[PDB]
Amino acid sequence: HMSSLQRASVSFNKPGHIPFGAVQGYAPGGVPAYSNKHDHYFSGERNIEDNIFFGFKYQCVEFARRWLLVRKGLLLPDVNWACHIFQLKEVRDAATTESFAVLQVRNGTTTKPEADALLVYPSTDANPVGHVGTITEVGDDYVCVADQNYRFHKWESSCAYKLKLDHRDGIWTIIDDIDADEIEIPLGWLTFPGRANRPEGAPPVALHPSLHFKEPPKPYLLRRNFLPTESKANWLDMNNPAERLFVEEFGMVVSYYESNHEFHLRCVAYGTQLHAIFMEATAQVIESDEKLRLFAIPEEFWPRIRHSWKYQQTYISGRFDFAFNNETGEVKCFEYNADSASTLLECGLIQQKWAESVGLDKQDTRGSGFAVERNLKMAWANSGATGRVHFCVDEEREEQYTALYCMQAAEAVGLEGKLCILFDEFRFDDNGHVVDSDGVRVRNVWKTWMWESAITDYYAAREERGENWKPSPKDKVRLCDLLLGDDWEILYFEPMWKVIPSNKAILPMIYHNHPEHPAILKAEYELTDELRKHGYAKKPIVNMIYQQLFELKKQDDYYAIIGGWMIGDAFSGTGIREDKSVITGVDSPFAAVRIKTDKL
Ligand SMILES: [Br-]
Ligand SMILES: [Cl-]
Ligand SMILES: [Cl-]
Ligand SMILES: [Cl-]
Ligand SMILES: [Cl-]
Ligand SMILES: [Cl-]
Repeated sequence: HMSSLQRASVSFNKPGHIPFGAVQGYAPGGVPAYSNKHDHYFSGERNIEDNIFFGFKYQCVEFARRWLLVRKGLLLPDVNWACHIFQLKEVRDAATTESFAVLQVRNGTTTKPEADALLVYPSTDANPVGHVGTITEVGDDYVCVADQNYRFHKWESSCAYKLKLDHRDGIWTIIDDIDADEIEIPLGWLTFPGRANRPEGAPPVALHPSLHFKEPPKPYLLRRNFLPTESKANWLDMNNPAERLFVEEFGMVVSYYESNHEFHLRCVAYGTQLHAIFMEATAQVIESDEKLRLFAIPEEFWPRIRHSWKYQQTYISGRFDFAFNNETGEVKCFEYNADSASTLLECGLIQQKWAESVGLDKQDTRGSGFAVERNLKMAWANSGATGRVHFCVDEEREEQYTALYCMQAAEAVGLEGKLCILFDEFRFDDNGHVVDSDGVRVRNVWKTWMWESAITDYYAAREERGENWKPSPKDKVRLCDLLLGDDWEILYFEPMWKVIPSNKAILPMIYHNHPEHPAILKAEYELTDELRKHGYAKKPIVNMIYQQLFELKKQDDYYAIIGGWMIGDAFSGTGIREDKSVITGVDSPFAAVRIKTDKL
């Protein structure tokens, strides 16, 4: 049956991927494998039951640990990377806690692999953490693997996939060549000699209490002053235009913020959790007329904004503004600026190149925007944009270096980019479609231009041209033609619906829906007695909302506000702007954040 969509509606819930948390299937013994959504996802959420830390929701080591517990009654110890499992000489018995000797068997030897063994993939460029799975079965020319975070389909059988097992000249080699442009060969597998499987349908064992999870340390975000002895004089590459424009706008004992890992996890979980919460509320807003009114969206744009919502469920960037209190441990989110990507480059790149220009870069501390570029290539990869992408900005260096930084990411995943300052790149063709000067019809637009500016330019265009108007090649292309043209299937990065979560009117909605959430401040459409007592700010819609206040603590006399980035659908990094009096966007210093990693 029928569809008006000519180009297919896009989304981040891809085909051949079931949603986060859904069961893909069961390993022999009834061990559930859960979907991690897609292969770059990180929930930041621990899986814990009766004080037993199984691992991170749903990453690969988590399935191994849970599986080994259910299947052989053994507790897999803590390991930084999946690949480090292959160097393990012993695991623990869940009851006695005593050590249990494992046997490392290597791939590509005269030893045939066997079932109920932990298969381990090595560390490599495009899989730098490695991987672990479970051999469930072994045939004459294949093995079967059960795992998490490799394939995201619904399991047909009792394993995620089969893998080739080569046998030549008396040597057995498991090869993973499913995708033959990314062939992979596991180190080998661990076996557990003398420990029989538990009877299928047996209940889960209970663990010795001394094997409970240790409460992790408190999150901290500490301002520190550095003693640099190895300084680089000129550090930003002027050949990379993004770095060049940035230097052209501003200029080339020092200071920074240091977080521990736990603070970083809290941001990943809180940010990811808030993203879902904002999106949910957006659906509420979209399906309600009364609310579209409340958000000051003119009624003439309701069908188009609803189109946007149904058609394009993909997006590239958004930023939460957090405050963090070291004493109380509280993170609180003010605002989700989900439609202007301001300071992506600072957080994504400049921050790290600054650390490298002083000696702050080490093995033990990692820049808080490490994942931005990888998650930004993924964002484009799964965005749904194919073919050319026009990057449209104003005559301001900030927007250009932002655009270019994204264009790089886009181009790295095979999308053709074209940077467009103002609108003289574009012409109307014979049939009234917007085209670029190579004669290519506009398909995908990334932009800094805001939708409110577009709506305003629209109503001007109406008066200045008349309602009877229809475009022709003699007509010049305005902002509204590019964003609010007759072509509604153009993919926009940041889609029109993105104004909804950025509107403060959504704040009471997300409070009412999820008051329990520790990052959410109380917000109302009308002033309550509760708020008169706790403190409040009267914040407008273009009437107004009332939002709880939150003490903003100082360090070395600096106030700090934290920017948390959603790139595509993955929380991807933090950045801090800093001021002794008032943090005021560009005019305030960017501070670099370093995460102190888990040295066991
Ligand atoms: Br039993
Ligand atoms: Cl298409
Ligand atoms: Cl994990
Ligand atoms: Cl390795
Ligand atoms: Cl409508
Ligand atoms: Cl006020």
